[PDB]
Amino acid sequence: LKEPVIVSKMAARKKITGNFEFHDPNALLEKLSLQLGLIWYFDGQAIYIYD
Amino acid sequence: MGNDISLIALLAFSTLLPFIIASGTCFVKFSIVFVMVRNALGLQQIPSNMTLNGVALLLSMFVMWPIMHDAYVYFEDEDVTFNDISSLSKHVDEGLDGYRDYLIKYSDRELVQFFENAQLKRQYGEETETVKRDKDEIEKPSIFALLPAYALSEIKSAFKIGFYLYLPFVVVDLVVSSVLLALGMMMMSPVTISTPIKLVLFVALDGWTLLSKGLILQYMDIA
Amino acid sequence: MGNDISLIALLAFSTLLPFIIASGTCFVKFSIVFVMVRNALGLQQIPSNMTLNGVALLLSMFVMWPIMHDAYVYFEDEDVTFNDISSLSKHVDEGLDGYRDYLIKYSDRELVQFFENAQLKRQYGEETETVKRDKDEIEKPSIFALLPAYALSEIKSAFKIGFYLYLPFVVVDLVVSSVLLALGMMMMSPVTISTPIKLVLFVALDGWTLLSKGLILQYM
Amino acid sequence: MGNDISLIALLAFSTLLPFIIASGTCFVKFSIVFVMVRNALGLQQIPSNMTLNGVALLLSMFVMWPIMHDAYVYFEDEDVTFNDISSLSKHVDEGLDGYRDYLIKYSDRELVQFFENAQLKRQYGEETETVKRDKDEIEKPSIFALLPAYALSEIKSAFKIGFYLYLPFVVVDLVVSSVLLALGMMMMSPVTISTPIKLVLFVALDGWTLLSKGLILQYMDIA
Amino acid sequence: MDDLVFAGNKALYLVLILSGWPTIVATIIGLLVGLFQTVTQLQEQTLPFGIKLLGVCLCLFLLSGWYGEVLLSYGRQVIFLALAKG
Amino acid sequence: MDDLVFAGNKALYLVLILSGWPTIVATIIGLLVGLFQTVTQLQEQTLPFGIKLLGVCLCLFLLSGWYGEVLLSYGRQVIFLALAKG
Ligand SMILES: CCCCCCCCCCCC[N+](C)(C)[O-]
Ligand SMILES: CCCCCCCCCCCC[N+](C)(C)[O-]
Ligand SMILES: CCCCCCCCCCCC[N+](C)(C)[O-]
Ligand SMILES: CCCCCCCCCCCC[N+](C)(C)[O-]
Ligand SMILES: CCCCCCCCCCCC[N+](C)(C)[O-]
Ligand SMILES: CCCCCCCCCCCC[N+](C)(C)[O-]
Repeated sequence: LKEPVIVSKMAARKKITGNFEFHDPNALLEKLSLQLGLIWYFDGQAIYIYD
Repeated sequence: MGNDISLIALLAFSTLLPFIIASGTCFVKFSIVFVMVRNALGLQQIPSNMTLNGVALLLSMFVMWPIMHDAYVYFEDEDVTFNDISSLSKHVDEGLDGYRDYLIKYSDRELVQFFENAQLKRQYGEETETVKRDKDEIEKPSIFALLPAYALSEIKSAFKIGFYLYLPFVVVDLVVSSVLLALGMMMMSPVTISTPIKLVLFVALDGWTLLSKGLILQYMDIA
Repeated sequence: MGNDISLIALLAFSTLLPFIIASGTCFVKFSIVFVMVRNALGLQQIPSNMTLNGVALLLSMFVMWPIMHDAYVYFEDEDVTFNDISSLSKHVDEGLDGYRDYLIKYSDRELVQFFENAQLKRQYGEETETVKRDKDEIEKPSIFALLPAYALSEIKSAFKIGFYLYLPFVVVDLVVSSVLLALGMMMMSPVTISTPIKLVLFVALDGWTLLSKGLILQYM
Repeated sequence: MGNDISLIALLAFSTLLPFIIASGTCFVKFSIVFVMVRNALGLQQIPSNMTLNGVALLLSMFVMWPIMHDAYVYFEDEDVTFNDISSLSKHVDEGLDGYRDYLIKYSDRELVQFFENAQLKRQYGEETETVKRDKDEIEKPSIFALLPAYALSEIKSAFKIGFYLYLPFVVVDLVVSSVLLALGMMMMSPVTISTPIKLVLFVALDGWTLLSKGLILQYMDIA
Repeated sequence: MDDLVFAGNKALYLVLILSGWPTIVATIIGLLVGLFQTVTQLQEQTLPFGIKLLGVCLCLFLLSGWYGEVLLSYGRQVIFLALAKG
Repeated sequence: MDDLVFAGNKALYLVLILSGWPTIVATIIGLLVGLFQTVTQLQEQTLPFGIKLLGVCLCLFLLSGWYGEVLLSYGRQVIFLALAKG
């Protein structure tokens, strides 16, 4: 992503496992947001992720 | 103070302190162990309860002080001011975790969960679970759930220690009574003779030093 | 602050609160049971009453919390319109039914009905044929009838639990006395030999957890 | 009168006074010794505890007075007014040295040092090691360490004394039984005869005078 | 009250069988050592006590595991009855 | 008044009745075993205890019921005498 990522302590209680690729971080981020129920934003400096 | 409600909360906590100390701190253990020692030695009046409790309180102070200090240094920072209810609430919550850790280290989770499910009215209060699934339950558990579990978990521990401490003296009693029967002095009560033997035995072991050290070492570690 | 006579009523209630807890809540029962455990183990001063009561008070909150929450949201959060004596009286009374039902669940009918008739004081000395031990109800007894019947039921339940708790420890020490009389050692008292046995028996049973769990399970 | 905070400190001290006397003073030793003597003579109600503790409190007052007087005179002195926190705090500290130096003679070095090690801020690795020179370490360990070590060492030394006090009466109790068996009166309880012998022995020995004198001699120096 | 009847009767039965075994052993040893003194016509107070002590200690070393099983079983059972109604 | 005297008398009377049977059997067993030990010379002393424990427990089993009926009837009686005045 080339950006620092901030994750809420409510979201950080969810878990994941598996083998992943990061060919296109933005698209992967969107798919996982809708599969896990996250919401995210970007202010130009850091990415923020919440439940 | 900068906030009247902060002031109110601080004074309330200061008013409840002695019941928290008596119900959520190692004082629960140390208080009991010394009284069991006195009973096993067979002494009625001496030392005084307030002597024993005074020592117990001093020792517990060392163990608990690091947490109090951490929380004070955390809370006295005015470095951030709060946009909203949730931001404040989370800031406060994250401060208790130094205490919450200590309770969760020593209580036993099956009670904690049982109480959690009980204060919620959920599924009529108790129901079966087909599946067993653990959900980082360490961070979920409310302090109002943790406190009783800690209390019971530590009372039991005290009884265990007292059990072990009784055995050596029981040996002395039965031995004295048997050698008096060997002499045929059947009328004479052992307690006239067995007591001093117990006294010198404890003095030679230096039981107070070993006992006090070991109690602390269960919680801290020191060179 | 709304109506100030409602303010006076709130401060009054807040002042009486500890006696209501002490006489109309399962604190009554938990407090007794834990002290009897200490007596059955034969310990005179440890754990402190400060500790035992602290535990009992905590546990009872779990049981009572569902009721206070409902009463709060019913009275304070909901704005409502009411305009006369009868409408207000009915509104207020209806809020208490959540607690009333708990008392009637844990109280004994013939005694509650006796106190009701005693406070009407009507035609008094009414006979046992004025009653026929009916079973299913839509009666709504007074709370001043329900409180003491509750207290007097809880106490009896506690005594009953205390009966069973003594038995194993009674066995444990008559065995010790009999073995000491099988030997010659009749000059020596059992107590200093008997106490540690009771302490191990109790920890092996983990009695504190079984007690707390089972006490809670009755009210679920 | 004076600094409002100095007033608060004086009143707090005077509120905690009886727990200090009960936990960090020779009263601890004398209280135990007298009760043990009563048990050695085998009396369950004579003298009253209210008499024994009264005597013990008076005897302790002599030993403790000179320190209280010296510390009082040290603070009732207009000599200076203070520029800074470090000057004031070191002036305060230099006033307690008389008491600190009383506690140091009787607490035990190894236990004291263990408690001082216990207070230091925790570290994630085991704490960084140190050795410190005598003017802190020998001369000036902290009072929150000295105090419980004192209490424990005093209790121990008290039990030790009680042990020696029991021995002659144990001798009596045995001899008298053996003589009754030599006369064949096997069924008579020997307590009925041993008790008065014990009393005779104690009055002819004048045990109260000896105990009261020697206990004071352990702390005072009299010529 | 079949529950009170059961718990009360079992308490006494347990006292009787828990205590019986040591006293039986002690009595049989007592009789045999009392006899041997008669056929030998040789007499002292201490020999029977000395042997009885060993006999009872062996009895306890052997049976004590079962004493624990029996007491735990009864301990659980009475608690469940006390809190059975709910 | 006479109710007081009557109730107090009855208390002693019930003590006597209930305690009487166990103490009788413990006496008879004491005499028989003591005689037997003179008829054949054996100097044991726990044998009486071993037998009389079984003797007393057996009759506690037998009388367990009548004991509770008597005490209930007495309790009801004295509660009536205390409260039913008019
Ligand atoms: C008078 C007999 C006492 C025997 C011990 C009674 C049970 C408590 C202690 C042993 C418990 C069994 N356990 C857990 C060690 O296996
Ligand atoms: C082990 C000695 C003490 C045991 C006490 C048992 C009390 C039982 C009380 C009920 C007796 C009358 N019964 C059997 C009709 O219920
Ligand atoms: C003379 C000692 C009398 C002890 C009475 C209790 C005996 C049963 C419980 C202790 C059993 C000890 N054991 C055999 C496990 O080591
Ligand atoms: C010297 C007499 C000591 C009697 C008490 C001994 C401790 C209780 C027995 C613990 C072990 C119980 N057991 C054998 C079931 O494990
Ligand atoms: C050493 C035993 C002393 C027992 C004294 C009490 C006797 C009554 C026991 C309750 C009635 C009989 N039973 C069998 C139910 O226990
Ligand atoms: C020590 C007196 C004799 C033991 C019996 C004491 C009364 C226990 C209660 C009796 C209850 C009778 N029952 C079961 C019919 O209700």
